[PDB]
Amino acid sequence: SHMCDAFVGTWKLVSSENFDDYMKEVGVGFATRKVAGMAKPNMIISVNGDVITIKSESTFKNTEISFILGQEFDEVTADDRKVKSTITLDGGVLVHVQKWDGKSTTIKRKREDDKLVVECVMKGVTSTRVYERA
Ligand SMILES: Cn1c(-c2ccccc2)c([C@H]2CC[C@@H](C(=O)O)CC2)c2ccccc21
Repeated sequence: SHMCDAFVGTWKLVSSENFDDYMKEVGVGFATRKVAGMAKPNMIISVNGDVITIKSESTFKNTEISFILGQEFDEVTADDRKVKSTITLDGGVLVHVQKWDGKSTTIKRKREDDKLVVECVMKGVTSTRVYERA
């Protein structure tokens, strides 16, 4: 269906701003924050029919999620939270909401020029992570 054509590919992290503070707000502990904050992951996005797969590969952790838009799934996050996740496409932005322990955080993925921009928001704390094509 050409769903998510502009997101598909292999992307590498180039910059990460306010990410330690975002992780602190989420509740991530000191040692995980330091090591995860140092990671320079490769994000690999693929689509096969209705199923979207997002992989993240780095020295910190290798993760993989597969999902259908709008259809909740149970995720173990890279920081070891057990969350209920829903990913939707809203006006061309991939919107990932994670719910756990009466808390919520939203991770948005946007295509801007030749970049993929990731915005993570927890209450009033935002972090921006910019990816380029690998
Ligand atoms: C540890 N860590 C990572 C992370 C950090 C490094 C490697 C893997 C996961 C993320 C996300 C992963 C999705 C997205 C991204 O892929 O950049 C934005 C950050 C994240 C979000 C909340 C808390 C801790 C978190």
